[PDB]
Parts: sequence; structure tokens; C-alpha cells
Amino acid sequence: KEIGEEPDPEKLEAFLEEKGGNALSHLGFLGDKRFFYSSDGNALIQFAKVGQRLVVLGDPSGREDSFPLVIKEFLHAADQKGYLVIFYQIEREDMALYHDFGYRFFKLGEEAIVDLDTFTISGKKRAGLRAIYNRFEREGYTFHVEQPPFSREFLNELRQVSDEWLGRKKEKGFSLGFFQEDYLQKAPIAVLKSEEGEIVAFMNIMPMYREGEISIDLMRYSKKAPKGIMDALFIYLFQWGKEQGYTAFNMGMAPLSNVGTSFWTERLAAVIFNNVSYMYSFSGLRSFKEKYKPVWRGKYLAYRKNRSLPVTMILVTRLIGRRTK
Ligand SMILES: NC(=O)[C@@H](N)CCCC[NH3+]
Repeated sequence: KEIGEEPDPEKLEAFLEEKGGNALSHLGFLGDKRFFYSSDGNALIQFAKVGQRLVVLGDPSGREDSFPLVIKEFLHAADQKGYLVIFYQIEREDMALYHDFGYRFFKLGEEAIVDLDTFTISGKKRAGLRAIYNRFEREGYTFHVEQPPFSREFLNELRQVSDEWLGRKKEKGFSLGFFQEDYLQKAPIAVLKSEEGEIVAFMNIMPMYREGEISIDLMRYSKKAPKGIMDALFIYLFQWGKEQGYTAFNMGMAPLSNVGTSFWTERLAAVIFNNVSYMYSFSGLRSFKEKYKPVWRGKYLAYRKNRSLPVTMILVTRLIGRRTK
């Protein structure tokens, strides 16, 4: 029998609320990743199979005290089938869990974490964001957060916006969300309507698996959405989040800066610049998120062989592109 369990929404939902989760836990409702529950029943590893190589999405979910156990069991179970195990988008404070198994780390980027309490558009340099907000407020756009269950009529209106936003592009997966009705029923959906009540944009609000932190997964808008649409949505989102009592917002991962000062090869360099599309949501520009003055939280790739790092990145990139062969 193949390693891991079939993705089960009911079991996952029960687990994430009774044991807790992380930033990438909600992505398990896409049904495109296999699950590996620990024998303790307190920890969970989500992953995807690519040939003889398994790619884990993030750190384990659940009780952190069972994290060494689930990693031990998962790696052992993969040792039997002779599979290579890769960990994608883990955090620094959990490096000790993987270092003992001889894993190396590579910084993929940083997540923009915006303080909702100290965020404002009243700043002297915040004249740009305040102008965008005022214009949307002037033209009569309204922001609303809807709760599941959602009707077909509502989903149809979201699909029209989504399809128009996608264009000729197809959906990505694994570490990114896509338009699935089952998945969309699992969380609140925030919409932006015009004066005529026409939905021109939508976002799905991702569950609190931390302190007072929230985030979104999908952010899509139609062609009739005004310029600065993405900036406007985050402003409305931050306003709503602060109103609900949330402390922080995760704007998703952004590419690293040029550091400022080598293990760099031409192989690795070409792969990374090719990759700048599949790992950074909303905008591939770090400056887009940086202007919100966020606290950067690094995400790392856990690998074993350094010479196989360029290939590893390609396999993960294609996995996000929904191809495993
Ligand atoms: N999951 C997301 O961030 C979606 N808003 C876009 C994914 C497909 C991009 N071509």
C-alpha cells in the first residue's frame, strides 16, 4: 500500500480545531495532498508524491510536542519505499526538527506580516494609499464579508470574476489555492461590490491558526475593477480585520531582497528567476508588500543534497503547476 492517507475533509476539519494548525494547514481542503497522521494522533503531515520523491507542505500541524514523532515516523515510512523527502516552506524556529536528520535549508522568501493595530493610511508618506481608499469610497464601492454556506448564484458570480481574472491561465495548486466549490465553502468570502451591487472582486479569508493573525488565499478581480484594486482590497481587509479584533495579517510570501553582503551557481540562478511566479501570491514585487511596513517572516526549503537543489526547486515549481510527471 502507498504511504499516507487519502485526503479526508471531515477528519482534517476535526483535527485542525482540536489540535491546531499552521499557515498552510487550510490548503489541505483542496484535496490535492495526501495526509500522514502520527500514531499519537496529535500531529499531521500534508504532502504530495512526485516519482520517488515526496514533497511536504510546511511544518506539521497540531501539537508541537508531537512534531518530532510525526517527522520521525514519516521519514521512516518513506525510508521503506526508498523515497526522498522534501520539506517546502518551513519556518526557522523548527529547523532543529529537520537538522537532526541531516537536512539543509534554503531561504525561499519572506511572508509580509502587517500589524493591524499600528497600520493606518493617515501617514505623511501614506498619501498614495489614502488616495486609493478615498477614490474607491468616492465612487461608491462597498466591502462585505460573507459566511458559508454559499448559494450557486453567489458562486456563479465569483466564478465569472475568477474566470475573467485568470484569462488564458490555468489554476495552480499544492501550495496555492484554486477555485474549488468544496474548498470555498470552508471559509468566509470577502467581496467588493460596485454601486450597482455588482461583485468586482473577491477573497477567501483563511482561518486563525495562530494568535490574532488572519490572511487570504485567493484575490481575484474583474476587468471593470478600478486601478489600484489590490491596494484597495488590502486596505478594506485591514480595516475589517482590525474591527474584528485581529492583531496581524499575513500578506503571503514575497521574494528576498538583494541582502547587501557564495553558493550561487548558474543552474540555481536560472531556476529561481524562472520560479518567480509560483511562490509569490498577489504580486511578485517585494516592494508591493513592503510599503505596508510589515514584519518579514522567512520561509525555507528543507533538502538533503545541495547539488540537487536546482532540480528540487523545479520539481516543486511544476508541482505547484499541477504536474508530477
Ligand atoms: N491562489 C491564488 O493566489 C490565486 N489568487 C491565484 C492562483 C493562480 C495564479 N495563476
